Amino acid sequence: QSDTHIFIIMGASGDLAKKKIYPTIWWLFRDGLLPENTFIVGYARSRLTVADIRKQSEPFFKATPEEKLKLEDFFARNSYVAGQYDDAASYQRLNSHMNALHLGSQANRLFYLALPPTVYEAVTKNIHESCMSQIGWNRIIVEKPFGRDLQSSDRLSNHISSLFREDQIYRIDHYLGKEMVQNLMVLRFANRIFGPIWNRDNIACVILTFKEPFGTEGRGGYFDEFGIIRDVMQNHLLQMLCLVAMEKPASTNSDDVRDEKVKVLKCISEVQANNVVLGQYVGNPDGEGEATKGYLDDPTVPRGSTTATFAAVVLYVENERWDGVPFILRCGKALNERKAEVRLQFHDVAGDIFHQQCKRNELVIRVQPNEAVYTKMMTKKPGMFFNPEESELDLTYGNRYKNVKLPDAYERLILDVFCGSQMHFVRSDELREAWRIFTPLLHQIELEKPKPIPYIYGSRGPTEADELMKRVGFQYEGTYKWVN
Amino acid sequence: QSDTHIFIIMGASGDLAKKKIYPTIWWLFRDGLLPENTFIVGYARSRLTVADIRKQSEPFFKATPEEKLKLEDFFARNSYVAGQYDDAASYQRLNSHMNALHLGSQANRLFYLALPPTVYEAVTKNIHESCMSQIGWNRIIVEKPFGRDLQSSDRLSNHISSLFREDQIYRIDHYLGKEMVQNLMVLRFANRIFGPIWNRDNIACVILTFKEPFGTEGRGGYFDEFGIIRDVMQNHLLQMLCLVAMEKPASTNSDDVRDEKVKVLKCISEVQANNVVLGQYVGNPDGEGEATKGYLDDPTVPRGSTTATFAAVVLYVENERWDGVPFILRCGKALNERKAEVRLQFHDVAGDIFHQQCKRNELVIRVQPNEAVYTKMMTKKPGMFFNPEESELDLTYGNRYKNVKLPDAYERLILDVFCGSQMHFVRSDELREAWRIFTPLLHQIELEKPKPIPYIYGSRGPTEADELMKRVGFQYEGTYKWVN
Ligand SMILES: NC(=O)c1ccc[n+]([C@@H]2O[C@H](COP(=O)([O-])OP(=O)(O)OC[C@H]3O[C@@H](n4cnc5c(N)ncnc54)[C@H](OP(=O)(O)O)[C@@H]3O)[C@@H](O)[C@H]2O)c1
Ligand SMILES: NC(=O)c1ccc[n+]([C@@H]2O[C@H](COP(=O)([O-])OP(=O)(O)OC[C@H]3O[C@@H](n4cnc5c(N)ncnc54)[C@H](OP(=O)(O)O)[C@@H]3O)[C@@H](O)[C@H]2O)c1
Repeated sequence: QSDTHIFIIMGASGDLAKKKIYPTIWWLFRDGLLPENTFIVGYARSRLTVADIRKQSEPFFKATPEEKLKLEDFFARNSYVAGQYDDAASYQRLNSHMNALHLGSQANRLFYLALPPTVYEAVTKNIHESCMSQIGWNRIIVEKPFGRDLQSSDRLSNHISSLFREDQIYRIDHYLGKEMVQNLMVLRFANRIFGPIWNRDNIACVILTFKEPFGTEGRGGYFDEFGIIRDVMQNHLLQMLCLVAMEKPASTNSDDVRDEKVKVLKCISEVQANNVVLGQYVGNPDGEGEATKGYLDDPTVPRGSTTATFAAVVLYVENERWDGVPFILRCGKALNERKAEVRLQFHDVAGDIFHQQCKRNELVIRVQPNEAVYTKMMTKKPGMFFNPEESELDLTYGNRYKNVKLPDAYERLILDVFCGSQMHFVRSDELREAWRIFTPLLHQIELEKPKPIPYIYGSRGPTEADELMKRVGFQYEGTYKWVN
Repeated sequence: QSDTHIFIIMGASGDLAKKKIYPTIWWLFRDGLLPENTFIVGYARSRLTVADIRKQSEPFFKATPEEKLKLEDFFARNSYVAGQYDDAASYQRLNSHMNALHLGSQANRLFYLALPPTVYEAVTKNIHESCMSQIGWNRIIVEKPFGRDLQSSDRLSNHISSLFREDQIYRIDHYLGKEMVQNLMVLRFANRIFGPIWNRDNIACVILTFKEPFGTEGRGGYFDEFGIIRDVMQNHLLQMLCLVAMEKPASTNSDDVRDEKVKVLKCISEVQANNVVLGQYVGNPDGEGEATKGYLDDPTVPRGSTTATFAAVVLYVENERWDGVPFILRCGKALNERKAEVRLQFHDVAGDIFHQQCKRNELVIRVQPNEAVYTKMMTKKPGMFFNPEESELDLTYGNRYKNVKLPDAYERLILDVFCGSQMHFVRSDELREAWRIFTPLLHQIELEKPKPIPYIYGSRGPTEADELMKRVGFQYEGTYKWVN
């Protein structure tokens, strides 16, 4: 558009703004993806100047000697306004400043809330009362945490919704912005090969995985407040579940897609402790650097802490497509690898004519690292053999899509907020559903404080997780050898 | 087994025996696949000796300096008997010779008929009356041609069946012996991912392909007698159709599999000339060697010959699984490439939510060259794109199964004849069905002698073939770019 656009970084002083948001909008700017008439305004308490932000931020850019773009053009379109987060005059200074930009009164306004959540109500209120364009649209971008249980999430959401329409709320889950997570819809609904099999007649279980090989790395005090399931499971993994489980939406329109995701969530009952295994990492006596230290060997972590760093959990979607099909959600810190992944384990072929030599098919979408889709499969053993054996059909983006830059999540999503696309952004009802499922578990843990199961830095986590997966009907072999 | 085995090469003097069969049984011998107590007897008119066969044949072996195996051991187990193909005494000499081998009277007998078909009745009769073990099994291996129309195929089959049980008849189609052709059953019936889609609700058409880039190469007189459809279409391609179309058999047992193949064939009506395009190659004025010469520029080919070197033909299987689904059979000589292939083109996804940007899925099993299975597919365009585009999931045996020797068809099949496995061998009823489908077409051509459509050496054949495929509902794009 020819419309002017104002991207306000609320909290421009802090680390997220310095190392993520300023770089991200830079890169968007750099690549000709923003509107031409775009201005960046930072707002934080410190008495900063555009020079002080350039010095903070441009070591985090792709600083290249082609920097006319960077040359003030990007920074010339930057300004800064100092201000307190619940001082009304401050927001008049801000609004007034925005107004004095080129067509500032007309411009579309996009407020990035790069702030801690203890200030989200104040900032939000103040924006509403004093800083809203009266002509252009007004969009707010909010980061996790969105509450820490139902009731607290409800507080925040009822506040925001009183001030802003759903039209205006862009809650980011950086997961919706990943290449492979966006691909799920295309994989499923642009292809007949998948789809007729995408149901309980064919699938024995869905595994949704998120693994990190690093522990907590000095920041354990921060993590200890919420733990792994609040961290990763109620947001990222449950999102993947939704995209997997979704009925086909009426259209790609943002709210036809999101009302399929909530629809699924509504068929999932509160998770019971029968279906949970919790883990906390201890260090490896035979390890290297950080890997020697357990969760409790952070001096930032309170002594006797019970917080879990690993959780496997089994959910069920009580509907026609999925009745009975366990959805295993599996995540953790200080594990054997970095990986996030969707796997379908299909049922045994009916009426076996090979002689218990078949192995269940699997469909694997590996979100990270090394973006790949493959199906684990049966072929006839190459050569003089009459036997089936395990093989696969592969799409690996590394090799096929060799010269294709994949954007970072924040590049994609922030672009979506300019283009007005809420598809990849957690809706209010979605967020309620998410909290409903996990809240009574969460409180059970807070109350009764169960000892999580010990596992070694770099292991696959507690063995009890595997027994849970096996008990709901996952089958692990030993037999699938991959090469290349 | 410890049982003695006698492999008789009827026609040991000729080129097939010299360059295929002697080498093939050698290689089997060499690799420890035959029984220990195996003897090879050659039978032909010429007054030859084992020395004369060694000199003929061992340039066609993998002559390696590890040749104890070759050292007479292989040749020490060779003998030769001269004889006429309908002289009774000759078959007494032969039978008597077999008898004087170690446990020759007990031994299992396996007669390879490496002879021209003008002698198949004589040889067969003579074997039956004078050369059958009375203790061990007796198996005959017969090569195409099996007749040239129904009535002629019936003659031969009624002859053979009067003498031999079906138990005893191993009609070779070297196609059933290829790696990928054997794989079809495993691909289909060892995997849930395929299979629920393996039907008319999901498939728009099946393409069965067999292409050669060489013309006729001086041997056109031989080819001119039968033409392309007798050559390739009624055997190899119709076999692939059967393996594709087959209901799931009750067991891998040889005759539960073959009675699925005939079952399909029985739902296919005689092909009409509406559904046929015929081609004959002319040479390329802008070509290289042989490729400059048209079919008629062989002096071996009779002037004004009408024989077709290319044929596309559309068949239908009138049953529950396949009603309406065209099965396009496409083959030819002097084409753009060597290839044999199975392709399923799936229907459009129902209720499109992308915007006519989807392309039909395809499942490709490439039998030769470069044994591969892949599915052509839709993924989201990598990067900042919301669009689907064409991609694929690949199994390429070249890369995955890098160090795996694939045997030649004749190695596999002849081994099957020792192990007593008829699965990969054309049954009598099958062969009747095959002739029924094509015979009235064949005779129509013999009678009315239509001018085949000209196409250039190295082209994809006549463009009218593409119009036929498009008219029955194949859709070709232009858009699928593969790399690697
Ligand atoms: N080009 C490519 O991208 C490509 C294609 C095909 C295969 N590969 C590689 O080949 C390897 C094997 O493939 P795969 O992971 O799909 O097959 P796999 O080894 O069969 O993994 C199956 C799953 O079993 C789980 N599991 C449950 N109970 C288990 C137990 N008791 N013991 C062990 N594992 C148990 C594993 O958890 P974990 O997640 O904790 O292991 C894993 O998710 C991987 O490293 C993969 O990256 C790469
Ligand atoms: N690793 C691997 O093995 C691997 C994997 C994927 C792709 N590839 C390669 O990628 C290339 C493209 O793949 P593909 O052949 O499956 O896709 P394609 O180019 O879409 O071929 C589709 C089919 O369209 C037929 N056709 C019908 N009407 C046509 C018309 N008017 N113009 C052109 N073609 C028409 C072609 O006949 P023809 O058979 O005469 O061409 C062919 O069978 C191939 O060379 C393939 O070997 C290799």
